Amino acid sequence: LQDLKKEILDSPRSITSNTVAKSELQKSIKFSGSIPEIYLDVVTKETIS
Amino acid sequence: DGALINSVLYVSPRNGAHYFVELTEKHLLAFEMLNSMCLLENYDHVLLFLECQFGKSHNLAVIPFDIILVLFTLSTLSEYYKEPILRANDPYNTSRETLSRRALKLLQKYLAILKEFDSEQYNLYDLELLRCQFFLAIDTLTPKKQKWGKTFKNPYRSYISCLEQRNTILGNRLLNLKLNEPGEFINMILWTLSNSLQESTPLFLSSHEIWMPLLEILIDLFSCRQDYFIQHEVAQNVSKSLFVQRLSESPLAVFFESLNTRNFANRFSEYVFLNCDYKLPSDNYATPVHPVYNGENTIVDTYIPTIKCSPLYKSQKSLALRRKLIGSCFKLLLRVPDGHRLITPRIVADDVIQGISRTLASFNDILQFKKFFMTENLSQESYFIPLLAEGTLSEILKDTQECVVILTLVENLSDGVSFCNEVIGLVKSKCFAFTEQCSQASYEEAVLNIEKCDVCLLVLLRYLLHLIGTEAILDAKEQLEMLHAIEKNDSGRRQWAKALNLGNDPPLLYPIVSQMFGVHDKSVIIE
Repeated sequence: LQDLKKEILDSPRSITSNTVAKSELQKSIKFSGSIPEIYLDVVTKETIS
Repeated sequence: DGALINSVLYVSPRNGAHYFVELTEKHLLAFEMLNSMCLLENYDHVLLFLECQFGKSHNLAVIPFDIILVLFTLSTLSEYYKEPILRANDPYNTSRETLSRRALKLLQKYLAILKEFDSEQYNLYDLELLRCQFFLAIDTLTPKKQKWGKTFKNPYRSYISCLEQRNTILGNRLLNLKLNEPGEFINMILWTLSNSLQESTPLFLSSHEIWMPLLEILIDLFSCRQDYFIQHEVAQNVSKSLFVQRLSESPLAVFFESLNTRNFANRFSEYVFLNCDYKLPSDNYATPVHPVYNGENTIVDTYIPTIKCSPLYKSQKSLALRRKLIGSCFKLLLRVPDGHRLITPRIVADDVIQGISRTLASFNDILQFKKFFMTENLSQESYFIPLLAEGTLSEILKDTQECVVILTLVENLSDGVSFCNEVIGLVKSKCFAFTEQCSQASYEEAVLNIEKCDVCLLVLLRYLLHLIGTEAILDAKEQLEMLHAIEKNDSGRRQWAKALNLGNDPPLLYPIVSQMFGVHDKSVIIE
C-alpha cells in the first residue's frame, strides 16, 4: 500500500469555462488602460452572435 | 430661393401648420407599420425598415414626425454609458452598429435629402411630406422660456401615434419633452459647447458622439423652418411694423429667446466661445452645466474607449459649430428692418458684432482664431464672416494703435480699387505694420495681435476676390501700389526680424497674398 500511495502522491491530490479565451484576449489587448474583467467576460461569453 | 422653400403644390394648410400634407394609402400603411413596430419596442426592425428601402428605389419612404422624435431620443442613448441597456434590447446585433449610431445616420441622411429637393430623384409629394414631418418635429421641439438655473398633439387622425401612450424609449425621456423645460435647451447648448474642447474622455464622448451632430441637425432644421416662415407665414407687402412682430414670432426668434439672458451681447459671446482659449474678461460668473440624460459624464465598464481625436480636430469641429450658431443668429438679425428692433428678443446686430470681435481679439491661441476664420465655402458664410473680420481688425487696431482708423472695407468689397486704396491708407498709418511702441518683453503678444490682424485682412481679401475675381491685379495701378505697400509692410516687419529680439521669424502675409492674388510676389519670383 505504501508503494501504491507513493505513486498516488505523484498523482495530483486536492469552472474555467472561458478562462483560456479570456486570458488570451487580455494578453493581446493593445490597450493601456483599466480593461475591466466584465468587458472580457461579456466579449468571451456571447455563444449566439 | 430653392425648391425646398417654394414647393406648396401638395400642401393642405391648417390652423396648426401651413405646411401640412395629407397622407396617401401607401404612406398611411407605412406610418401605421412604423408606429406598430415602435409600440413593441422593436426599434431594430424600425431602423431596418428605414434602411432597407433607402436609396434603392425612385420612391422615398417618409419618416413620421413621432418616429423622427423617437430617432432623436435614440440618438441620445450612446453606447459608452448605455451599453448594457442596448445589449439587453438587441442581444443579437445583426446590424453590428449601435441603435443610437443608426438613428443618427438615418436622421443626417434624411436631413441631407431634405436640404436639396431632387424632383428627378424623388417625387415632389414625398419630399413635401418629409418636409412637413420635419417641420412638425421642429414645432414639437419648441424651446421653453429661458431659466437662468400639451403632452402630445397628432395632426394626422388616420393613425394612432406610438408617443401618445409612452414618454420614454429605453429609460430616457423623449428629447422634445426634455428640451421643453425652462432650463434644459440652453443647458444642453452650454454642455455641448463646453464638452466640445474638454480633454476628459466621458465629456468628450458625450458631445462629439451625441450632442454635436444633434445640435447641427437642429440648427439646419431651424434654418429651413425660418426660411419657410419668411417665405409663406409673412404677409408679403407690410408697413415694416407687423413684419417685426412676425419676425419676433419666427422659429429662430424662439430659438434665441431661450438664450436672451440679461444682456444678449456679452452673455451670447461668452456662451458661443465657452471654454475657449480667450481670457475671461470682467470675471464673468461661471455658467452651470449638468448632464442632460442621467450619467452622460460616466462611462460603463463594458464599453472601452478605443478612439483618440487630435486637439486640432476637436477645435475645428467646435469652431464650426460656433460658426453655425453665429450664422443662425446673424441670419435672424439681417431680416430685421433698419431702425426697428425685435420686441421679444433684445438682439442688436452691432452689439453681437462688437461682442464677437472682443472675444476673437482676446484669443491667445492663433490656431482657434484661424479655425474660426477659415471656411471651406465662402458663399455659405458670406453674410456675417466679413463683418466679424472687420470688427476684430478694428478692435485690434484700436488696442495696438492710439489712433483708430474707421474701416469701410465691407462696403469697399464691391470695388477692388476702393478696397486697395483703403488698405494702402491703413498700412501708411502703420496701424497694420508692427508697432514700435510695443516693448521687447511683450514682443510675443504683439506678434499674436499682428498675426490675428493679418488673418482678418486675409479673410477680407478672400471675400474681395470672391466678389470681384482676378481681373485688374496689375492692370490697375492701385492694386499694384497696394502690393508694393504690402512689400513695404513686410520690410517693416523684417526690420524687427533683423533686430533679432527672438529667433522666430515674425509672420509675413506676403507669401499668402502672392499665392491668392499676388501673382508670385509680383516680379520677385515670377521668374
